[PDB]
Amino acid sequence: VKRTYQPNKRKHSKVHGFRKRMSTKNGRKVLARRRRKGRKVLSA
Amino acid sequence: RKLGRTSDQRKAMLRDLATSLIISERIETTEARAKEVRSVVEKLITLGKKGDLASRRNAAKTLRNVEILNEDETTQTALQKLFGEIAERYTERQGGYTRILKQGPRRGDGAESVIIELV
Amino acid sequence: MEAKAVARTIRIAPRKVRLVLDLIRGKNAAEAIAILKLTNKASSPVIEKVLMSALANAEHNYDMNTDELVVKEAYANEGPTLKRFRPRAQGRASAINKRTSHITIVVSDGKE
Amino acid sequence: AVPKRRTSKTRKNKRRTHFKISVPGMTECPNCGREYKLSHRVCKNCGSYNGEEVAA
RNA sequence: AAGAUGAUGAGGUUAAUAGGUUCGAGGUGGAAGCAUGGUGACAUGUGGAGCUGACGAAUACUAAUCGAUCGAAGACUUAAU
RNA sequence: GUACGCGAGCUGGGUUCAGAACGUCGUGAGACAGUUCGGUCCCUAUCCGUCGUGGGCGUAGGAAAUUUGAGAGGAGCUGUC
RNA sequence: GUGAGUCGCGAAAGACGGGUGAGAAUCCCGUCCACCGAUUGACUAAGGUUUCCAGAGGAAGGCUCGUCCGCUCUGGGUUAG
RNA sequence: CCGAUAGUGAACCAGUACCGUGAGGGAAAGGUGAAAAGCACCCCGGAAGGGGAGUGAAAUAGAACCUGAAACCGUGUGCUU
RNA sequence: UUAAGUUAUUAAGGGCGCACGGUGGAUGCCUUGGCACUAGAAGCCGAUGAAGGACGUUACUAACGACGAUAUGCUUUGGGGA
Ligand SMILES: [Mg+2]
Ligand SMILES: [Mg+2]
Repeated sequence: VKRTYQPNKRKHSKVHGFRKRMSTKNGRKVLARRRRKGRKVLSA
Repeated sequence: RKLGRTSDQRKAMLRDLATSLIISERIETTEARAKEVRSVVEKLITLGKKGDLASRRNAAKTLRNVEILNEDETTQTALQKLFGEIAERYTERQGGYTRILKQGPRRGDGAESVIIELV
Repeated sequence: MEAKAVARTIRIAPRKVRLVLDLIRGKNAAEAIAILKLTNKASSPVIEKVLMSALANAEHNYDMNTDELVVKEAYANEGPTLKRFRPRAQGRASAINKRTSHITIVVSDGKE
Repeated sequence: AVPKRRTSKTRKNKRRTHFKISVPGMTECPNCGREYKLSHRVCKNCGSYNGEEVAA
């Protein structure tokens, strides 16, 4: 087998990273929930 | 006949134990292996009383190609020692010196241990 | 008179210890030292320490002698239970119990 | 495969009338003044199986 | 000689219980070295040679040491001497 | 006869999964009155039962031997000349 | 708790000696032995993030023990025209 | 109105540890005594732990520290098998 | 001494009861936080750079708070009295 999640940075500091989120409407809303809810981390 | 292990590994284990016991004249072991190496080494002290070339060509098989020894900063080989020294103590006696001492058991494996010697 | 001594949170189950105790209960001290001190197990060191420790405190504090000292009662009781878990097949687990103990010895002479 | 029933506090105990362990052989030393086990060595002082023949 | 373990059995120095040694059976099938004949590979003699787990007698040289535990002092009633 | 005996002892060839195909019925998805190539069989035995085998106590004192045998099991076939 | 001190203890060739220590089949040292060798070797990328090294410690972790570790405690280590 | 399985999910270092690639989902865990006066000192022990001596009204209140039930596990014993 | 008859003693272990502990944490009591509400105010912040966060700052310093290279805080103006 090779299981899912053969990991990497660039595809993870891309897509789920910030500047994608804060370069898109929906993502800005997402961040609004992860702030309103309180969290020690974003983009992860 | 008796089995500690597989065929080969047993044999080499016995060339090893019997290679020792002469380098050191006594060791501490589990009882079973002491019984078997007793039989062997008994046969080798029966051999080293004769002292022919062929006898060396029979002690060669079991004992090892060399294992260096120094008593007095001397060079020996566990073969020179045998036919040159050991039997020359027990000529007046038969072979069949070796004795066993049921020393005690062992915390780890519960195995009985002993002290087999030829002294 | 009376006398005792304790060991706590010892990292052994009760049972394995309890057998060893059933080789003790009733005897005289010297014998029981020997009995423990020979059998090839993991509890024998411990019980040996605790027993002779008890004779120590009896001697220093209470000023007894050693002939008549006998083992009136002895018993080990259950202790905290460090739950762990070993993985196992098919995506599951199984919770091991790393057990403990509280050993209790009460040496006695029987007299005043 | 499995038990169907709960093994009660009696049978769990009657089953354990045989996990006891035997009183090991013992005897005093001939000139080491203490107990040890039979057809074996003392572990003390100088070894005494018939008297000293060892150090350990 | 019985054996999963426990049991059964042979035995425990006032002894042949097992090992070893010395003999022997059987088995394998002509050891090594040496010489000789060979350019050598190899053969012949020394030699039914040497070797040998379990089988068979003898041989106390070694190992079963010194030791502790358990176990009775025989209820009554009749009917007998 | 004993779940047309027995799968917590075995197989798994047909048949009762998914694929595909032939005749057919259906406007059609698909289905047989059928046929055909292939296709995952887990269970570390608690109790009872059964096969063997050891402890404890009893059999009015304690031991070693021998042995009776109420009962139970087993064997029970048959041709040619 | 029961199951159960029962199944399992995650392919594998180790043995001996000498040290240490309160205590060693498992720790250090050596000698022998065995194993791979288009590799169980050597070098880097992705990746993980201090696991690296020294000195101490062994409460739990390590599928056993452990005087040891990739676990803890203290300290310290990564250099580019 | 609740008074720690209730009540904010959250009384305590919680939207934490953790799980998941990610959106996201989501925990358990209060109480020594009046005051820290938090066990000087001896003894066994390698330590841990303990017996003693003392602080305190009480240390079976001694840090996993108010109260401490039931399951569960033991030790001994009157009766019994 | 004989025959016959009867019968208890055993507890390796177990059950009933009685006690003493151990385990683990319910109940009791309390609150270090919260729920729902009344009156009243207030109902925005930001390119003169927010909200929210990263990295740092202490004599020794891991974390929360507090603060921001003038850094575990500066000056002033009042208040307060070791
Ligand atoms: Mg060693
Ligand atoms: Mg409560």
